[PDB]
Amino acid sequence: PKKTSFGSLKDEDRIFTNLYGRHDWRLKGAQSRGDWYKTKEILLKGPDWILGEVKTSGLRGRGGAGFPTGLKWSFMNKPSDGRPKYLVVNADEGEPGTCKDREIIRHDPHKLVEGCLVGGRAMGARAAYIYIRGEFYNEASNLQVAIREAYEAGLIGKNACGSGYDFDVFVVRGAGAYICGEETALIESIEGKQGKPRLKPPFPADVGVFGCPTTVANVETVAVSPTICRRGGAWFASFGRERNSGTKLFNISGHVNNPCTVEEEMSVPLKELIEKHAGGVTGGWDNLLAVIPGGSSTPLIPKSVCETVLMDFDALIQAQTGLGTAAVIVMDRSTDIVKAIARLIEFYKHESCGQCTPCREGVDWMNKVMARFVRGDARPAEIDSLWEISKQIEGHTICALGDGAAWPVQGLIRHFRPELEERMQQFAQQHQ
Amino acid sequence: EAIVKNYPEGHKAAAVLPVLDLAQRQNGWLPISAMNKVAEILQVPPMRVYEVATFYTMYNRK
Amino acid sequence: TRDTQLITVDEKLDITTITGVPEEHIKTRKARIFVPARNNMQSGVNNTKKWKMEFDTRERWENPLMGWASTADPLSNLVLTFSTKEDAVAFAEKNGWSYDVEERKVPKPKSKSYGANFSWNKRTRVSTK
Ligand SMILES: Cc1cc2nc3c(=O)[nH]c(=O)nc-3n(C[C@H](O)[C@H](O)[C@H](O)COP(=O)(O)O)c2cc1C
Ligand code: SF4
Repeated sequence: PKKTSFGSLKDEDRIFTNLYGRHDWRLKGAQSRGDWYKTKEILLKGPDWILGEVKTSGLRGRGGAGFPTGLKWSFMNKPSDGRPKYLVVNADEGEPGTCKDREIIRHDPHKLVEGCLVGGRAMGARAAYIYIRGEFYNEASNLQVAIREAYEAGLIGKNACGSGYDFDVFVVRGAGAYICGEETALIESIEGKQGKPRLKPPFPADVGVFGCPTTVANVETVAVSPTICRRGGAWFASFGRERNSGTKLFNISGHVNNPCTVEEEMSVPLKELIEKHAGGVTGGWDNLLAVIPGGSSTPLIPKSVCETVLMDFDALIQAQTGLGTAAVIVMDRSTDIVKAIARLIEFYKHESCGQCTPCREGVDWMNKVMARFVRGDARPAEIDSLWEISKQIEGHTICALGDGAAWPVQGLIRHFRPELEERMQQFAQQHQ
Repeated sequence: EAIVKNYPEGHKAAAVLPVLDLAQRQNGWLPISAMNKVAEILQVPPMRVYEVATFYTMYNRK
Repeated sequence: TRDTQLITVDEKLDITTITGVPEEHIKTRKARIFVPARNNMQSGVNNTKKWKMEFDTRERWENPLMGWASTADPLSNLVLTFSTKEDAVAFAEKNGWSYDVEERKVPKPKSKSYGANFSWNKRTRVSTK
């Protein structure tokens, strides 16, 4: 068999079945859809069995880095010393174009809470701190209420699910910072400091929050793990190509008729995703210009690549981009493609933490140059200068925010160079 | 008190962000005397609260 | 090996009488042999590699006409560079100069750990980055 075509996920194979909040999000409704079912049996299997299901499912981090979750969660499966261990759920979701983690929190809070317990059990963690951006004040409150219902029901807290395992789930609100979504910068924010990433090593599995073994995992990665244990790793691994398994939450925004969050199979064609769910590109497929396929951090691709690209980690890598958060942004032919990307570099210049030189000075530099390419106020040689600057930033910074400031620039220079050189021509003839 | 008991003993400083935001919710904005007070309660140097206050954008210093 | 017919000399080498130096600046001068200390304003350690020989500082006064700094010490600006403490001492002895030697100072190896900044229960935990 090995279905070589993907998509058309059936409503019975969807995990986040309350994505649209048309069913009750509280505990009573959640249990009616499968949540908190046989959780005691899962916990009594143990961490080795749980980590077995995560590995077999081929689940990969949904936070944008896309690492193998099963291998990542296994660094915490080591004998303890004097320190406690923690699970940090990353609910920051600051990436432009991304809004999937918001839905999970306010429409399926109990899936996240059960993921924390199951995931925390696998890693030997004594508690889970859920870090949710400060702007999501109503979504955090919903989660805080669901946390109360779980406490009162014996599902978490002392003797969680009756399994003799003690677990805590804390909610901590951010205070406004896209950089706190970075795993180490999140930890420093929980500890009460500025959200500035740490250098690695040490790795959070060895030295994390409060100086203790920690694993930082995305909201979506945690939220699906209990289902993978109930339904098995093999079921999850039955979707998508090889090394690209599972369902995936997609946001489709920008210039589509029906912007929407939606669940769909991994490795579905990008066109099929946009057309069937989002209602097509505004003004028809032939009005398409370029798509940012995974939030601002990833390079944009043109209409030619968009014809036959699949939405998975490896298919987009060979397109010179990345799946990222899978936040598809569509830009139609009326968009000022230079001005769209200039506003992204302005976003990064506003988010850089300032800690390390290449991004503190470089991204601010690329912002000034892009501001001029929008007006055409430059000469063509500055395009290759901007390319070189972006390479001096990439791979030289402390964290990946620097890399994600460069890739938008490299995408624009890679595919729309004539657009840049064309706009420089007009400014010259007008002023000379 | 409930906020501070969310963190290990010996790591009260982790309450700087929530407690500092609680000052803003009570008062609407963070005057210098509000940050000086959160420094007293959590017993962290005031300069470490000024760093937090100016780093994050959800805090209003005017 | 050698064809020229050598000779034996057991006397210690001294050249004070053929150097041409005045008597005053041989007998009454104290030569300092040291490795210069690192300039504390900078971090480079390239100027702490060689041994130096310098003499004692002497009177510098103000020139009555323009206020410039006058001197009467011919050896005020003389500085010699040596590879080893033994070469420097060897040079001074054959020139008859009294000298001090100061042992080279070397920063001891430090134990640097990035992970210490985030210790669970130690005082090395940093309050800022
Ligand atoms: C600037 C920056 C922002 C990030 N923001 C998020 C985020 O909002 N949510 C998230 O899950 N991961 C974010 N990440 C990725 C995290 O560092 C980390 O890879 C992720 O929390 C791991 O989750 P996962 O393994 O479950 O995918 C960000 C990374 C960087 C460099
Ligand atoms: S790359 Fe930017 S955001 Fe990341 S540590 Fe360096 S300055 Fe801070």
